[PDB]
Amino acid sequence: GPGSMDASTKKLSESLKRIGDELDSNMELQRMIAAVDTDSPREVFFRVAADMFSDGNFNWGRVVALFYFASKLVLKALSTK
Amino acid sequence: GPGSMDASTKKLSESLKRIGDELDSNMELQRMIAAVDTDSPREVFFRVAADMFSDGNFNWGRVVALFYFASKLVLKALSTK
Repeated sequence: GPGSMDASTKKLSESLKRIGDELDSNMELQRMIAAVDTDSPREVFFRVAADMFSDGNFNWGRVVALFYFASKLVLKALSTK
Repeated sequence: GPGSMDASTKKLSESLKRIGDELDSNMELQRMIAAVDTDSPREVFFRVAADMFSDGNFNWGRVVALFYFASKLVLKALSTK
């Protein structure tokens, strides 16, 4: 926890670290995403992925955004057998 | 959004689509990273990447920002033609 040698580099890292934590701490996304129908979690997710690939949209650094989203849905269902 | 039937599912997907695209529009963030001293930009990145692996910690949703930033920073500097 307590450590500081490159206060200028640590400062940039601090701002980015908060964005990552806030991304996961975004209660609005947690509830909206938590509302994904429980009788077909794979179908609702297949629609998001299918529409993204169907329109030919593939921006950079967005595929990884899908990895956390896909990671959260599979783990959420894996922790609630 | 040409063609639709489950506007509730498409709207949820739209939120995820807007988070990735809207972030790409955050010019302020781009300016902060663009301030990395020209003296070998990989040096300031090595400081953050080294610390992330140095303590053995890996918070969920941090790697996404590291791949999005590391991948976006290397291609940006590699696109010098």
